[PDB]
Formats: sequence, structure tokens, C-alpha cells
Amino acid sequence: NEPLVFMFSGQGSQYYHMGKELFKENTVFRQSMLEMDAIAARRIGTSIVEEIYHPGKRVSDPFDSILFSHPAIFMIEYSLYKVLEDRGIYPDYVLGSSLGEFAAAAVSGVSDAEDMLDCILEQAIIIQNSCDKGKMLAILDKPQLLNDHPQLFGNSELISINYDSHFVISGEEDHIRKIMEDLKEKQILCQLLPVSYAFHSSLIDPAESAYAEFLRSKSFQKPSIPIVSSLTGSCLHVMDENFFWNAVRKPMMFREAIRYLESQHTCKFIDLGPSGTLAAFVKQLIPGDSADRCCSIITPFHQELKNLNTVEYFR
Amino acid sequence: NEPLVFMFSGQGSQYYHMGKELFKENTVFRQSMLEMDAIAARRIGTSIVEEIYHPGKRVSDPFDSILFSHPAIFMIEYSLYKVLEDRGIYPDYVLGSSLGEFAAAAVSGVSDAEDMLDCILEQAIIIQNSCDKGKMLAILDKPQLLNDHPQLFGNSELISINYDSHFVISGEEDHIRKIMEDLKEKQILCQLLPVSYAFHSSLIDPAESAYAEFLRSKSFQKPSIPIVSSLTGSCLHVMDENFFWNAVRKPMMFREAIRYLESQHTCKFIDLGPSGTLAAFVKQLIPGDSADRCCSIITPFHQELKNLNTVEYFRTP
Ligand SMILES: [Zn+2]
Repeated sequence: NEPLVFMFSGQGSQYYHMGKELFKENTVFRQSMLEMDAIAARRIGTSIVEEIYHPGKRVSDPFDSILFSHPAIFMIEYSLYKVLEDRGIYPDYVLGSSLGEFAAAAVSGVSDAEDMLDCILEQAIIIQNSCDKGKMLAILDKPQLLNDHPQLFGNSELISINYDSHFVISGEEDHIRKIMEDLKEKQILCQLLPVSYAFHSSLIDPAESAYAEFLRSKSFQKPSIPIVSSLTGSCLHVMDENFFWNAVRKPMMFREAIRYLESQHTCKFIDLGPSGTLAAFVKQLIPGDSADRCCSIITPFHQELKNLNTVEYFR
Repeated sequence: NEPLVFMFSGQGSQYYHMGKELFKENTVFRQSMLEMDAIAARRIGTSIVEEIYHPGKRVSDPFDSILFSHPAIFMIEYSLYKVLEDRGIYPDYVLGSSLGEFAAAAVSGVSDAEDMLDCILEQAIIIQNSCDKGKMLAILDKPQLLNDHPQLFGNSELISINYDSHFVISGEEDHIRKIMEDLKEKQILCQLLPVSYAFHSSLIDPAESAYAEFLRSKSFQKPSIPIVSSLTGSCLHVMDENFFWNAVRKPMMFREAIRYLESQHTCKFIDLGPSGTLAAFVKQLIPGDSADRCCSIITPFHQELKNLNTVEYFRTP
């Protein structure tokens, strides 16, 4: 019947204590986290898992330390994929967005989890050593505002339009805070994402050459599981050299990715990213009555096990 | 580093003696042709190969008989694909146009060659038994003419725009001959294609019902090699039950297919269809300096072996 799309979100969807119910009550998930945590701890110096589940942090504290959040998103997503795999729920497509394209690539077979995690760690390290900090801002309003009132958003770059009432911009800290001030005087609602770098913008360009060089030391396979990419807006069969850089540097075309899938099939969408961000977007992008073709798992309601039971009816 | 696109043309690109040098000098090509020839001959009642290479028929004699040209195009294309694959030259994408979508699908694994050949044979037989004959005409001029002077093309259907100075229409013989007369009085150059049905138009609608029944009797696989279809102008992951009818009935979107591929990466394009028709189009659709990313193999210069050498240096490093 209709294919299962596993979707992976990127920077800005992470939060403290994400997936704690699975880390404690699901052996496949916990073992996968622990295995990757040992790899990551070597390169960072400390445990990622102990930062994700930091008992002094709440969900509402921004998890914006790039050395921890970059690997944390991948580890969370790949471990949940193992959970689904263990339960015999297999993807017909993977769909990555931002850093989620790494998890998509790893699940596809482009690289194994250990190498992908390494690529993510190096990117985080290189960005931290080379780039000024910055911010990413969600605008809870119409992207048409970018055309009618471009001055409102000066000194920022559009990184994503997610549906007809949600887009995201990226820029320097003070520039973004001034846009926020200006939006408030226009009654335009916005929300800072929990990141400390203007990802998907030219303000991480200082990291490019170092990361390009690092990528030349790696070898990747062709996709095995079909990939749909937010970076390209379509199916991805052949990957160029800079894909894993553009996964963090280029703007997203998530709506084009979903449109492409919906043109071919009536898919079921499973958001394997923290917060269920992509599932929320997809529900806005597909006919209302089709909202039960879409579900998420890891959300701050910490109901991952109930949600995995829901996923079983997609089988 | 640049992915390889194998392209397959359809009705209108065939000619007598296409591929004769491969047939005589290339064992893989010859054997593939003789194998399909035995399947095709069972349904048409005589060898396709002996018609293609009939010594009394010339490249300039239109090879427009559907019962022979339909299987001949597929046979030539699939046999050339076997030649390339035997040399280790593999497609990253296949691109089908008109009947060439059957070769694209077979190469992709949607069907085995023998079953796809059966579908082609059936389609040729049903169209011959159910449809009036017709013509297809290439206009060597701007498709803007269609909007500026629609009465010039009355009683014809637009089936393809191929580049800025090439588009193709289809319709009844007398209507097409009238259009040619009118075009000559306007100094608009045109060329009749070597086909005897108004493919890609409503004039082959009498065949749809029987062919769709036949198609329901078949079972097809999902693509294993990405297919970019001229039917949709994009990568095609599902083909519905009418796809192989639509491949010859619906207008084409070849420019859209090429723009789609070029938007993802700079490709190397190999035309596996007779005449090098698609290569010629692609050369007009991509920058002039980029012409060396495009080549053809089977052309009336009968230089297949030389062209296969050229293809060697298309190989991904
Ligand atoms: Zn595709």
C-alpha cells in the first residue's frame, strides 16, 4: 500500500530531556544512545547524554550549545529509527530537514551512524571555532510579509517557509533582536529558536573551507533507501560533494519536498525528530481530513511509548 | 562526478539500417537483437531485424510502418543499453520520451525487456486495428507562432516543444498536408516525421480501451534506476495503470525533464535512441559551451563504434 516516510528535523527542534521515556524504558533506544555517546564523548570531552538529560535543565531552557545539540539531534533521531527498525517498521522514504539530512543519509545507507555522527561533531566543532554567534527566528505569520514589507526583515536571510503561516529567518544577534522589536510594534508574533548560530545563512560561511576539507577525508555510499531532501525540494538520487555542508548552510524547501511526495503517493508521515515539528508542518500542508496520515513520537509530552503504539497502525 | 543520463527517443526517430554497424560488429548488440527478434517475429509474423536491415530500403525511406517500427525502436534501444552495460557504463538516470519510455522502464527494471517488448507489440497491433492513420510534423521555427497565428495550425494538436526553434504537431494526414501548404506560403520550414499515426493526439484514442484492458493483465515493478519521464517532466517514482498508454498518447514535456535534471546537477547526457534526436535537443537546451556533455551513438553516419569510444570518456572517474 502507501509508503512510510520517516522525517528528521534539524537545529531548533531539540530540547532538554527529549526522549527520556525511551532512554529509560526502551533497550534498543537506550543502547543506541549509549553506544553513540561513547563515540561522541571521545571527541567532545564529556557525555552528550548527560547534557540532554541534565537534571538542572527544563524543557523550556534553550538547548543551544552547538557542541551538544548538533550530535544530540542525530543521536536521538537515529536511536528512534533503530526502535522502529527493531519493531519491523521500515521506511519507504527518509526525509531530512537541516541537520536531519544527516540522520536521513545514515538511515539511507549513505554513511553508517558512527561516521555520520563524526561528521556532525566535526561540523559543530568547526562552526564553534570559526563563526560568530547568531539567531534564528520563527515568524508566526504570512511569508507574503517578506514581499510587502521587506524593510521589516532587513539584515536577515529567509531560511525556510514551512507553511502558509510559518517561516524562519536567520541573522546576527542584534539584527534579529531589532527585527523582534519591530515585529512587536506590528503585532507580528515570532519565536526565537534554541540555536546560537545563524544556521542556513551566510553567517556560517567561515566554516565552509574547513568543513569542505574535512568532507574530502570521508567516503560516502549511494542512497539505498529513497531520500527526499528539504535542501533540494525533491527526491535525491545522486549526492554532490557539498551535500553535508549545504544541509546546514542552504535554505530549506520543505514544502516542495512534501509536494513532490504527495504528487506521487498518499504517504504516511512519521516525524522522528524531537518536538514533532515536521509532523505539525505536514498537517498544515496536506488536506485537513488527512491529518491522521501524520504523527510524531518525541514531544515534550514525553509520551513516546504511547506514540509508538499509534505508529503501529500505520503498518 | 557528473551523473550519466541515458535517453531514449520514441516514434519519429527510427530509420532503416539504424545500428547496422553494431549489429554486424558487436556480439552483445547482435545477440540482444536476435533474441528479441524471435519474440517479436512470433507476433508480427516475420523478422523485425530483416525489415530494419532490408537492403532494398534506404535511410531516406520513411520507416513508418507501426508494426515494425514500434518493436524496432525498443529493440535497438535496449540492445544498445546492453552494449553499454557490458562495458560497465551505467546510467544514474534514464529519461524516456514517447515510445522511449518503454526502454527507460525496461532498463529501470519496471518490467523485463521481453515483457516490455510484448507491451510494445500489443500497442502497435491495437493501434493498427483500431485507428485511422495520421501524421506528425516538426516545425523548425518558434512555438510562439502557435499563439500569434493559431489558424496556421488548425486541426492539429501540439505534442512537443523541444527547444526554442523546434516543436511538433500531430493530426490527420489531409489536415497536416494543408498545414504544410500554409506554412510554405509563410516560409516556415517544417519536416514530416516518419510515422503513420498521429501519436500523442486524440486520433489514437480508439486504441485506448483495448490497450488499457491489456495493461491490466500485466504486472509491473517499481523503478530501480531513477526514471525522469517526458510525460511528467520529472522523476517518476510511481507509474499508474495508464502510464504506458500515456507514454504515446499525452503531449511531452522534454524541456521540463532536462531543466529538472540540470537543476539538480550538471549531467552527462547519452542519447541511446536512433538519430541522436534527444542529444540534438539537449544541446539546444543547455549552454553552448556545455555541448561536450551530450552525445549520441546511433545516427545515419553509422559511426556507432567511434561514438562508443567517445562515450568511454564520459565514464565517472
Ligand atoms: Zn526520484
